[PDB]
Amino acid sequence: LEVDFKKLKQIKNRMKKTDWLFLNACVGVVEGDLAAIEAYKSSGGDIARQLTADEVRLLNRPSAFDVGYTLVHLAIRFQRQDMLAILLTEVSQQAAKCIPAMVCPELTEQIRREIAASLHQRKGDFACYFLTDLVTFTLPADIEDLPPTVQEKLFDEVLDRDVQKELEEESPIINWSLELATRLDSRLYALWNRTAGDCLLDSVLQATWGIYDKDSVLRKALHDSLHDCSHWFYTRWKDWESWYSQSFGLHFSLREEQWQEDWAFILSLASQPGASLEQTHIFVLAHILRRPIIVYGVKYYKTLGYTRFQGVYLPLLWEQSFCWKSPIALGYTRGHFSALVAMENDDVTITFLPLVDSERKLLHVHFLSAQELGNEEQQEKLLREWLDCCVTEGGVLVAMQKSSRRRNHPLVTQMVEKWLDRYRQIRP
Ligand SMILES: [Cl-]
Repeated sequence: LEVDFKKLKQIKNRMKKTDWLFLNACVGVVEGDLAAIEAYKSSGGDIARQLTADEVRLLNRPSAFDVGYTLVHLAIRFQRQDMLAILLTEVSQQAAKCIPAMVCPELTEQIRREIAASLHQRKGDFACYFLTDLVTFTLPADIEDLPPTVQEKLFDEVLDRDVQKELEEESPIINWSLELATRLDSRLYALWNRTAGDCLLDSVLQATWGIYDKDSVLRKALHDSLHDCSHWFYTRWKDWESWYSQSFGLHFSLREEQWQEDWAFILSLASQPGASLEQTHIFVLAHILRRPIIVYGVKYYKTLGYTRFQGVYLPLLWEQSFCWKSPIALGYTRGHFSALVAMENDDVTITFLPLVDSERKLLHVHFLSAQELGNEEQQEKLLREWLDCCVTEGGVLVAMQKSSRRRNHPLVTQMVEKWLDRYRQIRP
């Protein structure tokens, strides 16, 4: 009760939002208020921040606070294990990883808002969600101007090096062509994302607006799309399932009554948070982005198991004229999706993405209705309707992903510039 009010007043004066968020969090951990600590966490504020004596004065809880205490110390002193785990994961990542969406949480929240505003549900008979902007992420060419040691640090902090090594060194999943990766400057980079599930959604957003799926906006759209378009996707799925077993030469069958339950479940997948999503979900996402999604993944991983994720996901249920030709690329390893992005040409950047594997075999086109199956001649013809394709000098069939500096989204540009500032200001 005995507070020097003059002193207090002077202190409060010099305080900004992030100070209040810090001090609120300090009380938060005393009190067991997880929102108070999440709120500080998502501000991007240093979880290592230590209480100053002024802050201790302002707080006025002798039993609880002292100069030098951090949130982590408060969390041990009181019994908040929950919080400790969040705190320590945050600290670990902050030191190993620094991606564009973490550099300025207010701006990434503006980006989220812009994506939400851009997202609508089609009226009429096919009530699928859809975006209204075409946005594609490329690493900035300015990276090449960094000092070598700074480049490696930047790559350590934005790439998933483990995923890169399995897609590129351990087997020829990506960058297997000298021509594409080097002569034509189309080397692909696997962006890191946290594995706490939802890698699919985080990956699509990273390939696209450069952020993760904050506050689950993309996910809810995906969920509501599947639910409100159930019968549309159900039919494509049923054939996709039969497609497979068709390939082992095995003649099977299910009772309509039973396709039903198997459908109801994958329907729950999008609602149950952090569960695993499968190819039907990639298919729906291609509709929501109004563009193709190419997935590169192992040819057969476990070999205890064959894989069926690799291939091309076309937004087949829209009119072609409704859809952009430019695709995004995702990499698939062991139950995990990664955004695969190229570096900008060092005007227009053209990234050449192969529509064949390293053995030059056409990638699979998923969810094709039997009325669409056909020769390799015919498949390729389909791919040419939906993508902007050409054949390299070396003979590789590729889809082109074209982007322009001019057409880049301004908030994305600002975020990428601020992320680069962190490396540009490093001496040496
Ligand atoms: Cl149904």
